[PDB]
Amino acid sequence: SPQPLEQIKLSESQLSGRVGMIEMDLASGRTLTAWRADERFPMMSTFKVVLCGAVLARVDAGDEQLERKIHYRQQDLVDYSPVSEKHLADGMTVGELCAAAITMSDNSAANLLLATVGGPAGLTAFLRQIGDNVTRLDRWETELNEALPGDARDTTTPASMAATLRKLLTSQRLSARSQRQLLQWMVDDRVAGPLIRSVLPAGWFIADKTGAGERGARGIVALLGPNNKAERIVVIYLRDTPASMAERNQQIAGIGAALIEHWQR
Ligand SMILES: OC[C@H]1O[C@H](O[C@H]2[C@H](O)[C@@H](O)[C@H](OCCCCCCC3CCCCC3)O[C@@H]2CO)[C@H](O)[C@@H](O)[C@@H]1O
Ligand SMILES: *C(=O)CCN[C@@H](C(=O)O)[C@](C)(COC(=O)CCCCC(=O)O)S(=O)O
Repeated sequence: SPQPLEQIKLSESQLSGRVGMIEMDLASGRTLTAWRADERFPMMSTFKVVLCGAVLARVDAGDEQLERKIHYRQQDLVDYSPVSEKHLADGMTVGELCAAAITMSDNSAANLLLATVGGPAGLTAFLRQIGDNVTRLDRWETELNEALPGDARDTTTPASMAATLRKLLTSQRLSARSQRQLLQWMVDDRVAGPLIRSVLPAGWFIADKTGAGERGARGIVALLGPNNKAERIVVIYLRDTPASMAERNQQIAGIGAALIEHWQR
């Protein structure tokens, strides 16, 4: 592979799309690689990590319990509810809902959680409270990943998302247990985690949430590092490419390969 920046550029050439990318030390926030890092990209399902950060902030404040069982109706369900459609009779706990949203990208679970934090407006206000003045959620599942050209709704920037993830995982805004829980949900991703492990060299840690949307939108927020450590946050978003899902996956994996081959920077 070429250097990470060379590879990011190649990916834009080969996709005819914009790529946005931050590589950041998790412990310190040192920015290593930044490409279009202040440009907007649709969050798509990556917003689910931020969502559960807001849920955990409520748990810490004593305003929520991960144990609390939520009962819901079939008419409440939206497209893509692999876990939540199985629990119409018995409900799901708030913690189960976050696990389903993050690890399975269950959309009804995400909407159920979104209501508890005050909807898109409430989650945006939470972002503002933790010092993210850029990221915004405007819509519910499943309309939020429409990715219309020039539309600022439901967007983040690579720099904002990486900073926000670092705040939630490491900054003591969340309690120790909550930080540990958010991390474990990302480790437990079933959508992309096992697939990424299968192509990663032995010794590399991965935790992640992925997203996809219209007009080629694609993304991943991840923790990655050698020696089985979550050394760096890596945020990659793609937009406005007509490429197949497979090619968008391969290009993101290519940026990953470049990082792996040239890790010491
Ligand atoms: O010399 C470094 C390594 O080079 C190769 O590893 C390859 C691997 O065989 C391939 O499957 C992967 O593809 C990249 C897969 C990355 C998966 C997604 C990455 C995510 C992670 C975080 C967010 C951004 C994208 O590249 C590496 C580096 O060339 C060798 O196979 C391996 O033995 C060696 O240790
Ligand atoms: C989040 O990014 C959801 C993206 N797409 C879903 C949507 O609600 O629009 C749908 C329902 C597909 O969802 C999945 O296949 C579950 C994984 C989503 C994340 C990923 O692909 O990595 S729609 O068909 O686009």
